[PDB]
Amino acid sequence: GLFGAIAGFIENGWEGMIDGWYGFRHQNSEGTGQAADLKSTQAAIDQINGKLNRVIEKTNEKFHQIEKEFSEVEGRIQDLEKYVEDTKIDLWSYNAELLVALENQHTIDLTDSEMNKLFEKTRRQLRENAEEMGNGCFKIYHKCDNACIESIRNGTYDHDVYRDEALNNRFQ
Amino acid sequence: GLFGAIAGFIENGWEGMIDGWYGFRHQNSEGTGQAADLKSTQAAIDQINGKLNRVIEKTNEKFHQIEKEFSEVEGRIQDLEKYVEDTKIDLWSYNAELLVALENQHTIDLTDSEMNKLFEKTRRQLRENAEEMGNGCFKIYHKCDNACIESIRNGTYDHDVYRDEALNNRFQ
Amino acid sequence: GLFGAIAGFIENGWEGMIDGWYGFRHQNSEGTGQAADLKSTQAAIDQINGKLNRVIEKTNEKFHQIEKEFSEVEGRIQDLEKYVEDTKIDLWSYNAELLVALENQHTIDLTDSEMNKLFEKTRRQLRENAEEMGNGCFKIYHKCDNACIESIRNGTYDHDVYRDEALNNRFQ
Amino acid sequence: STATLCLGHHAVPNGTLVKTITDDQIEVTNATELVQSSSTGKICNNPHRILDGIDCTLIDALLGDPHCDVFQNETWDLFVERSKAFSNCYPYDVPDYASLRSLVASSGTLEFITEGFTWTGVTQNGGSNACKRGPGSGFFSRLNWLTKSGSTYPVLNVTMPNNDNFDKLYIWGIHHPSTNQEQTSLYVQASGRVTVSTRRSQQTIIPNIGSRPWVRGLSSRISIYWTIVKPGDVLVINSNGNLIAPRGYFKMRTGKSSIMRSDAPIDTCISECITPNGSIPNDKPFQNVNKITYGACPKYVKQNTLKLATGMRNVPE
Amino acid sequence: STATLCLGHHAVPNGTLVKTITDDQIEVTNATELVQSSSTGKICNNPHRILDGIDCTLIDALLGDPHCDVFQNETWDLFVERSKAFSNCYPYDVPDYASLRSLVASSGTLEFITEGFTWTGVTQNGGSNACKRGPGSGFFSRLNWLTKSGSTYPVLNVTMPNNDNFDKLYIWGIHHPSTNQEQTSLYVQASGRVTVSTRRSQQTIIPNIGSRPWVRGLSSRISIYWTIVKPGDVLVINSNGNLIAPRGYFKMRTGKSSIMRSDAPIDTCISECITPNGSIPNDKPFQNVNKITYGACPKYVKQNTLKLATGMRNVPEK
Amino acid sequence: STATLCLGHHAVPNGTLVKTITDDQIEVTNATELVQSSSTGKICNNPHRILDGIDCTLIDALLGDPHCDVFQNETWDLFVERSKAFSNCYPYDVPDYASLRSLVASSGTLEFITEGFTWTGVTQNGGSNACKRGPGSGFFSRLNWLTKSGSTYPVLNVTMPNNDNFDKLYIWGIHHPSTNQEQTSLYVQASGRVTVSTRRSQQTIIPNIGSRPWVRGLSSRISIYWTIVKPGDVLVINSNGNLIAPRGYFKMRTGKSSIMRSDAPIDTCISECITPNGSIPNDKPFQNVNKITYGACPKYVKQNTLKLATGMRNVPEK
Ligand SMILES: CC(C)(C)c1cc(O)ccc1O
Ligand SMILES: CC(C)(C)c1cc(O)ccc1O
Ligand SMILES: CC(C)(C)c1cc(O)ccc1O
Repeated sequence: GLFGAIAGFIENGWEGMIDGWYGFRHQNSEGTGQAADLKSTQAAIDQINGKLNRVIEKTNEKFHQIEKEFSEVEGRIQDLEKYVEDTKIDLWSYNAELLVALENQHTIDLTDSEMNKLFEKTRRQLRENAEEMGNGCFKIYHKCDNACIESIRNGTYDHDVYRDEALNNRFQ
Repeated sequence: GLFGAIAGFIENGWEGMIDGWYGFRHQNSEGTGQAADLKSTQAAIDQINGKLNRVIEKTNEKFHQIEKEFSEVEGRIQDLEKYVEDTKIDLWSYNAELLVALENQHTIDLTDSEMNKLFEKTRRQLRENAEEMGNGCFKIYHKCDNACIESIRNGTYDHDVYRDEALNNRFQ
Repeated sequence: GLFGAIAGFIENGWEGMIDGWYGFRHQNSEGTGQAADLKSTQAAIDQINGKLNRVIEKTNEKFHQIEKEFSEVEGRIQDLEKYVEDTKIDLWSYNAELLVALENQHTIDLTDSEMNKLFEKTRRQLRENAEEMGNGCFKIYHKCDNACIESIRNGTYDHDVYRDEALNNRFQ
Repeated sequence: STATLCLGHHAVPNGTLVKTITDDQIEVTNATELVQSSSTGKICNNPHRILDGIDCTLIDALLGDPHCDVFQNETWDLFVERSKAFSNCYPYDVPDYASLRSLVASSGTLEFITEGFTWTGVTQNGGSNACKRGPGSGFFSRLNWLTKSGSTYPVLNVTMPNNDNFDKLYIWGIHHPSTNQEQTSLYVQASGRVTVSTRRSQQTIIPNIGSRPWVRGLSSRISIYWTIVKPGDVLVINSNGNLIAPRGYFKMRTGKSSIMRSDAPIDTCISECITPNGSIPNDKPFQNVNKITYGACPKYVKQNTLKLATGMRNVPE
Repeated sequence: STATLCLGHHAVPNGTLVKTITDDQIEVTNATELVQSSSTGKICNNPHRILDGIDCTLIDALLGDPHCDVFQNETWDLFVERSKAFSNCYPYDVPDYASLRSLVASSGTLEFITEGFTWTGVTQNGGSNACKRGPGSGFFSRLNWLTKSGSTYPVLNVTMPNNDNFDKLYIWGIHHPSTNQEQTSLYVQASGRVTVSTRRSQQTIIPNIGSRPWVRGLSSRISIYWTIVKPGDVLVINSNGNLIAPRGYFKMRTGKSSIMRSDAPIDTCISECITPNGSIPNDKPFQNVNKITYGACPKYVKQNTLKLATGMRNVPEK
Repeated sequence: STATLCLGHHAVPNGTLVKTITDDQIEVTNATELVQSSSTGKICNNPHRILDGIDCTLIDALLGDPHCDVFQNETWDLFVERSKAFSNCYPYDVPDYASLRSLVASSGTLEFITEGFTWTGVTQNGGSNACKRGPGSGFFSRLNWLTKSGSTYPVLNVTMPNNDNFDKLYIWGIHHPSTNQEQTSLYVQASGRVTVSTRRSQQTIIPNIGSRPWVRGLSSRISIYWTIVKPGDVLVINSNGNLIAPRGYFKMRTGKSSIMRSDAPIDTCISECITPNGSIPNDKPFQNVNKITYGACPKYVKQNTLKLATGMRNVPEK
């Protein structure tokens, strides 16, 4: 994907995470846990439903058309009727093939994009208190309990609180 | 948008900015101010005009074609004449519908992209003298008067002039 | 392109890199050097081949069709026969024109993307030992001989080995 | 002491293969199908008015072949012709059969109004053993077989104005006898003629004596023609032998009506889209069932599957 | 001492909704319309040569119905047929009328050259009450109603070789009397015959006797037929009754000519694209005005509006 | 001490200009062409069965014009008609010629099978100096010209059932004499008739007497018709004069067969795709050579070039 996160710097997916599309796995003083991120899971699903509804949107109704099967050989005019329908089918088939190709390429890019959006959002929250290990994981340079992990997970984390502690472990 | 800048990590637009598409707001010891970025504004406008010219270009001319309205019931040949036109119309309609979907999606992504590009260009200039607050704002860690700000806006900011002062406020 | 790298924060390309699509130039105590990155070069090429194999695949075959040239004027049927063909051609030509436009826009974006992936991969390896000068170049803040350079190139660089040396030069 | 916070995304044991711009096959966590491949095999009788032709082609229903009498004045959104339909009355051919079938199919009604045609000097209501109603000979319900009366066949010449505000459709025909012995004993003159004209158009058909393959006892034939009379115009039928005359006219409607060749059973269920293989759901944009369709249908396509990715790329552990 | 630098983008109070791959409706700062849906209501007389048929159909002008004489030798890029048009000469049909209309429309000229047909032993210039030219009896200016001369109608049989380097269009016909009596008073023979042929092609019609509804007093009819003779080929006409002879040929050109049905007034302006509803501008790629068009026109489409975003997503302060 | 690591991408001196969504022309490192626009000029004789008609048209081969006798029972994947073809037997027209040409072309075989028609009371094998086989008079090899036998021509009324499990194609005809004399000398009846029927169809054609342009000595003509008999159906020919009877039937096949007009030389090579301009390769998705094609061909398109980018944007330092 264009962003390098899914099937990129994030080595692989988690079959263990059944409650969302994107999320956090941590390890601290209290042990190890795992939680889905709702906002980003929702962003991906919303856009995919958007795409989907737009393609499942009304067909067109047709009533009396031309005949398309023939029981006798006739010549000029039947050739024409066959060529018109054959041309139409080929054009629609081309349409359908291209459509899923564009859509799918795009679906993979946007999901890759959302994963990266979440990574960047976390990075920014953590400010000067964490470094990126380059595999999806941040190393947080301060003591950080389950309450603290959750403050990151729900975007209330106060970098100032932990700055001195973190700078010390980071640069000493 | 794929980059997460517009309608993303940058909460909203500025209706005040009537002199460009992208820009800067600052608050320094010498006051506040706002100014548009021309290069990025222009980058985005040039691409949109590009799209536009490419689609506004080249209607083709048809002269004698087939009849399309009929004043009596004829049967087989007229059914074909109608089916042919009906088919042509459904296909062009699908073309136009898809054309604007793709274009529009791409215009939103590219404008988003330009926003992000301006951010990243600015971040790069600042080097170690600033930190990224996480909402499109830099906390610049040193005295930056109006000329200092203007040197950022116009690409001439010399991070070395302030590196000492800044690192000092930033760590320690 | 959407990512700001090719014809972006990287001023320009290297006419002198004749053995890959991407890479490195460097300068350490041992002199200067140049080397292709094979993994990224290979990513771009593989995708471009995928695109190409998908367009150049699958000629459909047609046998008996309608006549498409006429020795004498006949009116209604011939009008239709010509309108049908003229319609088919215009639609196929629109398809063809649009296919290259999308494809090419995409090709330019993914190669721009790949350039940016390689930059990010590298930044990540260097952790706190390097700073970005904003033109595609890192300043590595420690003595980094040819084995050190090769280690960054092939993704085995150990930031821990040089961290103290680097932090010291970077801040004190 | 430090903490570790990893970011990730989900994966699944079994993912779906999907096409992109750059790959023929690439695994995603989830996809839906965009091509409808299957039918229940049954045509739903709602919400369209589906008229089962059973034993009859629409043309036989129009003409009024005795076994098709049920269809008098009938009406349809979609008339379904079954492959087993058979003709069982005087043998006939319709020049430009496909057009007549089309224009009637599209009108969507067999509503017939009988008119007071006066045929003075001829015997009306001719019948044949090729076409029985009940015990003895019979004929098309909607046609009137005119033969000599008292040894002469006058030159018939009759009028019918269209004083209504709709178009009338007249079906008529001409008789091709197989021998002059038949020709003369039926029509006196050795050479018949039929002229049927309006203010806007005219047709003259000449009988051709000669023998065709034996069908239901006959080597004769009846040929079928139509005339549409607009409001204000008038019909003139002029003939001195061989006329198969109209008994009146069919109303012509415009609307969503058509015709379809299918042997699929009709059942009680609701489906917008009809195909010769039976109704099909129309949730998906494309379909691979049949290029022949009626109603609100997906667009017929050559592929039998197109998967639309509905999740991210799948990367299993 | 420190500072704050914020990056951002613009917004407007008045967004425009637009469609994307993922959204039915999403607000952008600005957009432009891609479907032309409005018309002045008027066909511009430039740059296309517009011929208003006023009260004549092209066929009636071709045949030379008296009230359509103004049109002799006319030329057009677009022949505009008005719904007010009416026929006022002998009553007639044309089998395959649409085709004749098409081929003349496309040719774009009515240029007619008279030729010296010599009809030996018959009376020329028949005329009818159903087709008055001024005081009395008349007929189509381009057709010659032949009739018996002195109780005999011989087997007509004549040639006209095409010795030019263009195609000749011959218009001719056959007369369908109402009664056997009329048949014989006009042509003597109980049943007439017309055979028009070239080296490669041939048409042969017999007439149809029978009563029909009155049109301008007549129960009788004439059917119109046409023949194209290529350079180096020859016309052969052979009849022993009921021939409505040609008086010559129409020149045949190929070009951008066509025909259109419209009641739109003609006006003075420049507009490349014509439509029955009137001329329309062609700056936009698509149009919703009419599927029938002439010239450089946008492609007809079912949507009445398609917005192309021309600015970023609009995310307003408010 | 410090080090410098720079990241970059290649450039080339010879860029290619390409088209995108946002740019009319933009330079990439490399591109490939997607429109095939050239031909060798020659039709490869593999892998399709090519059959060069030389001086014959398919219809003339079908009917059996003497100089086209070579083609009896032939078979083709693609019959190639040359412009130098000429007709050299009795003068004829086929009402609905295009259709007969098309249906035989699609059948792909001239396989003819003689049947035992018995024509009680008429002379067979009529011939003419317009159609010489060898030195003396002749006729279409697959048609049988019937005339009077001993001053009478009785109402012919022959039958012939289809009992095979395949469709039969009958080619028959009718003769249009130039003069009333010629009619009676040949067929006795002053006015003739042909009626050909099955349970499904029937056709009656009535000859029309008169002069047509001189071709190979003749002012008269033959008109060609056709009937397809289904398994289980029966052919009934019935005529009191002027019949040009069939000798048997052609076998009808279905397959990938067709016909093409081209003056391009056949040649020993392999190409899947034929065009009247010659064979063309089919590696590229589109072509600009000819809208007329046969085989596995690129889609015809109006552009003569469409470049697909296969490298990044090109940005040399210079
Ligand atoms: C990849 C593409 C979408 C161009 C495509 C491939 C194909 O084999 C048939 C139709 C297509 O649109
Ligand atoms: C969004 C899409 C472009 C797939 C579409 C929707 C529609 O209602 C008709 C045609 C389309 O291509
Ligand atoms: C730019 C676009 C790809 C929409 C285009 C322009 C054109 O002149 C013909 C077809 C096209 O698809």
